Amino acid sequence: NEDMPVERILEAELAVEPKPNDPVTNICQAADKQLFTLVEWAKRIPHFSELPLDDQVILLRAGWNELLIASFSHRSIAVKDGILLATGLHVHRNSAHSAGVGAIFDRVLTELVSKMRDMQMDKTELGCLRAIVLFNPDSKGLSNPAEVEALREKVYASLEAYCKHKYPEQPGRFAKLLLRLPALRSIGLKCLEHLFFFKLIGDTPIDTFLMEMLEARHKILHRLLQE
Amino acid sequence: NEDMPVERILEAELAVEPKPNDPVTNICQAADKQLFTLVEWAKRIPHFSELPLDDQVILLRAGWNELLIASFSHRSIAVKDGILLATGLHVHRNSAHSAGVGAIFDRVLTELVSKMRDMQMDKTELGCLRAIVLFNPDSKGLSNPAEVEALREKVYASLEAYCKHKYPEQPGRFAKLLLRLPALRSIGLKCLEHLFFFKLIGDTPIDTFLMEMLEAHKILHRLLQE
Amino acid sequence: QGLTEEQRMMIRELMDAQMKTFDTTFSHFKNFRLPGVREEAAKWSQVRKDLCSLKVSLQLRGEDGSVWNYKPPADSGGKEIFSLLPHMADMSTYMFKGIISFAKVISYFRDLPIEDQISLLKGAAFELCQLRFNTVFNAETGTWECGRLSYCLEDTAFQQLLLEPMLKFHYMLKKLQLHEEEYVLMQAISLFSPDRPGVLQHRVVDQLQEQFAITLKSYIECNRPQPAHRFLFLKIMAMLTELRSINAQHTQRLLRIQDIHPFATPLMQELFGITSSLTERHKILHRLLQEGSP
Amino acid sequence: QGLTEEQRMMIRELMDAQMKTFDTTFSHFKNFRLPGVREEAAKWSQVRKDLCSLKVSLQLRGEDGSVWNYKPPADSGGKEIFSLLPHMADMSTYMFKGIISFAKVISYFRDLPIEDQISLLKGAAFELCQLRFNTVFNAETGTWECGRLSYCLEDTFQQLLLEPMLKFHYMLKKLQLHEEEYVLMQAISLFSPDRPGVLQHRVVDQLQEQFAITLKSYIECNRPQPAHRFLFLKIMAMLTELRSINAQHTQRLLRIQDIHPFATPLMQELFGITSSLTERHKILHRLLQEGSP
Ligand SMILES: [Mg+2]
Ligand SMILES: [Mg+2]
Repeated sequence: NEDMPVERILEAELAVEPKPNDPVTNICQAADKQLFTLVEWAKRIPHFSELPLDDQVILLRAGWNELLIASFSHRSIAVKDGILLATGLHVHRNSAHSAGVGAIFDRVLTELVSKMRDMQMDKTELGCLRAIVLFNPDSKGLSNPAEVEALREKVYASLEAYCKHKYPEQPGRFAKLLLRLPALRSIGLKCLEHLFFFKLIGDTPIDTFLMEMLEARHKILHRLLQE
Repeated sequence: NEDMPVERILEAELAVEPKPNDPVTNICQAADKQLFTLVEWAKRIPHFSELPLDDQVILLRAGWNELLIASFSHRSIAVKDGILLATGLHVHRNSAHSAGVGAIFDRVLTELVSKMRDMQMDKTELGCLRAIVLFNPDSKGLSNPAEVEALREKVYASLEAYCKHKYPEQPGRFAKLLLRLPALRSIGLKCLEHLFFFKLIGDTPIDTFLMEMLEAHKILHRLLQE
Repeated sequence: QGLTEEQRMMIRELMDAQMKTFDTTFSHFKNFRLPGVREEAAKWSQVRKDLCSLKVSLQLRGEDGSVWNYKPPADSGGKEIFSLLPHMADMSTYMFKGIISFAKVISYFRDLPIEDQISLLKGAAFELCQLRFNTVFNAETGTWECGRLSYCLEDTAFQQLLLEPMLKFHYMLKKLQLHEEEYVLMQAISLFSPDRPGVLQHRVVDQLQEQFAITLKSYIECNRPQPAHRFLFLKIMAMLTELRSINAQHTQRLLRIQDIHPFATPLMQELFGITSSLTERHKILHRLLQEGSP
Repeated sequence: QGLTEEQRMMIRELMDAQMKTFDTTFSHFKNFRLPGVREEAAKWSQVRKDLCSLKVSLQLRGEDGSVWNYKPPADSGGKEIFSLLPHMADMSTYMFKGIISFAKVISYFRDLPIEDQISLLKGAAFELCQLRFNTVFNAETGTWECGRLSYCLEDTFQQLLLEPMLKFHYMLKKLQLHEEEYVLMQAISLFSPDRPGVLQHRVVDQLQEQFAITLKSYIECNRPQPAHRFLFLKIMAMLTELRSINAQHTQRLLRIQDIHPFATPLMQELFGITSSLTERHKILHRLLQEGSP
């Protein structure tokens, strides 16, 4: 309903964007750059801030990868072929396979980019999906998953009403939107496997925030939420 | 001591017995004859009778054959070979083996009669041992075993004092008297095994009181009512 | 009920396949192995972590009512915690074989190229297996009642064994009180998954998956009380989402165990790729997908 | 410690015999088999009766700390009551062997003719087995804790005492006897002159009397008094009931064997299942000599 206002999620999306030099480094820097933005976007989602701080920390640490992935996957609609980073950087197939991340690249294109493109997914829908991903009650260490759950299904309800209102010609658009979650999860895990492998070597100049997200106090994330 | 007088048991034993054919029949009418006698004797024991009548009939139904066996085994002491009965009958080896009860006969002979012979067991001690057998508290169906154990223990103490006093020369006589209980038990078993077997066949006397003992009441029950 | 003819056709089909390929009494689970009557050390600690939380008592009833009850050993320092692995392997293989039969019976799966069948089955085996196990899982007593067999979870003092995503998954899936149709629909969704590594007919698989998802959504919409069960689809989707994590982590865990202690059946070795072309790489799987020889 | 030299010599010899020939951990009870993973019917009812009493669960360990636990089936299911019989047979055989060894080590028993050894062993085998089973018996949990193995009485409570054997075990355990007292009971019942085929009746009689007197003296010397004065009496009551139990068992096991063969050859010899003495007891006779390996 109007308790989790979909338009507020939309402007939460709009407030955080308007837009082989070791492509691995590039992706890491892009991610790090987008983690602070991810914190702000998080704080812009209704009720996320009136949760226990540590619960916010938990949700963000559990969802950050999937969230960023959804973000750039939706950004790469505009371009024909490849993946558009938040640093205005266009990563293509050849370098992705040359970087040893070709498979996950292709899977991201087909499962996310392609699907988001054909389905004509707008940004309030994307924001609702990412909000759903964010409010995951099954995360470890949650002081209380019940509120998180309520929020998740509020986003759910708002999104379903939104799809009913906006796309009456597409009766099964909502289910199709929700159907992306398992695919996104596998992609997220598979990206984590990489980030850990690339970090294990130390080949790539990883950055502070990303390193904090990859390690399991922590400092940074706990700071950016006090504001 | 005084709650279980040894002389009371002795007189219980004295007021009860001062003094073609077929042997199976004989042993039967003999046991039968000695059953009422046995009830009288039992009624002569201190505290046997303020007992719940049910517990009494249970005790008697449990120990009767051991009591009778011990009794005639002690009786046959006077006689040489063979076993003397309460009917004045003198059953011998050949007859017992011909009757099919030769084994148990030999067993009763060498395990009881001979042991009572050499050990020179008296009727006071016989009475006490039979009182021990009678007061068997580990008999199922009792309403209050406790009393039964207690009585058994009293008889035990009295008998031990009796043996220590009267027979100072032989320190281990009491234990030897108690040592006759497992022997008497296995014998009482083997006897019943013959009786049930003889009840089956029908060629032998029904005997009525003995019959009642060979079942799972009223005769015994009324005999105790006086 | 309240669906189009094609949707009810899908449901009837899935129900038929489940019915024909899922022995819930486990009467044909026979001849299974029973438990007998530097980096090495660190990884060893890892595998130990893996097994410590997943200990179960093995209850086995007999024809006459006799029940043999196995209890696992407390953790020491060697094989003593790898005692159920052969049995677990046999059970897993039986279940997998059942899953393959299930996939075969369905027409849509049967119309797909053999390579895509291989890929889809590879990607969804453990998931479908887990779902079916949730079908016979008893949340009340914490036991998997597999007809004659029963796998009861071992105590520790419950709230701390939900720190294992699999057990928590079974409890949370069993709390949902699903109908058979919903279970088999979940199985259909996870089975027909386009994101699976070696799929070629991505189009068809995608169309099918979306159709099954919409069929499920509509089934919840029409065959359950209106506002009591509106977020049910959301919870089911969350389940299908965590199922992925479970699958990946189970794969790597099984890998870590097999690495220091081989135990896994050839079919398991194939379903998790333990040593190309798809058919030579999965000769057993591939053989099972062709019929017959009965 | 008020005994003569010969008396404490007996006790020492007996304690040593027990210690050597009784394995309380049952570590050498191996290779045993386990339960599967008109008038005829009139007998069937009786044997049924015989069995639904002694229902015990077979708990088995371990040494990884695993516990295989077997629970017997409900009655019928006919023939499903004979599931523990083979295992019980192997167990009985192992116990009987231990008892035989116990008889061999003892000097007095060794000085008897082999025939009297056979007769005595036959007569007191089961009794000795029960006395040796009572020491590992737990009265609280109703369990025979045979080291690794455990045999636990299954519930229905007061109706467990209506079976003379269980009642025997509880009653005997309640006396809280010492090891000396146990081995002396074993000595008394082993050296029973009233056994069927005893030729050296007199010697056996003498030995038994000496053992009984020794036990009595032990009771009056190493127990408080008068706290344990009727102790010898209760013990003699146990040796008395043990006869009834011996016979009752024998006949019962016969009635089970008749319709369902399970007894080991040793049990067959000991209990007369299927003339001369040694010929009839080849295995026993053979165990009473030394030595092939
Ligand atoms: Mg290259
Ligand atoms: Mg003749």
